[PDB]
Amino acid sequence: KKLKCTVEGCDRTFVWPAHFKYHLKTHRNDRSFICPAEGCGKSFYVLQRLKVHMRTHNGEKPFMCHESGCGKQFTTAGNLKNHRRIHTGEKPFLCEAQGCGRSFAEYSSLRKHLVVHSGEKPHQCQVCGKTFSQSGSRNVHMRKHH
DNA sequence: CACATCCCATAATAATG
DNA sequence: CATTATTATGGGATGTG
Ligand SMILES: [Zn+2]
Ligand SMILES: [Zn+2]
Ligand SMILES: [Zn+2]
Ligand SMILES: [Zn+2]
Ligand SMILES: [Zn+2]
Repeated sequence: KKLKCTVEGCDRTFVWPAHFKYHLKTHRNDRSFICPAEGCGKSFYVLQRLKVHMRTHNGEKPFMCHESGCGKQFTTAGNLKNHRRIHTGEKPFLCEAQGCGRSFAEYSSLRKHLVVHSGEKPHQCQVCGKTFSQSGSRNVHMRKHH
């Protein structure tokens, strides 16, 4: 009755043998799929990730928005699915805070919103020490330094 | 500068051939 | 063994107030 990870602090259990094999590779950092483009040298855990990474070198964007007048092209279906919400107005990711009730178009936009309630500032400036809500805010303060 | 917002890319999960 | 699909994740870039 195996398929429980046995590394020291993990205590996780799996269902599919391939997902189990993936998990073990992350513990070992076993990245056997290497990008052959000159000067890149990045590596990945599975062949699928290398194939998607290649689109950063050959410019393929196979997923197109069919909104009239838009025709924008994206490297993953998931990104196109997010983009389409600017034409549909769908905001399916809802803030479950007590009195907020705000919705968002992207899952990650909700993540960046939850720090407004928690009040945390996870992004730090390595020079001065100021603390920022988002990384982009930290970077425009870095452009003020240099 | 704090945000929401739209764009970009990889990690992890899940299931199938 | 292998491939495919979708979600989860999070940084980059920007325009408003
Ligand atoms: Zn583990
Ligand atoms: Zn590469
Ligand atoms: Zn569009
Ligand atoms: Zn909220
Ligand atoms: Zn600073």
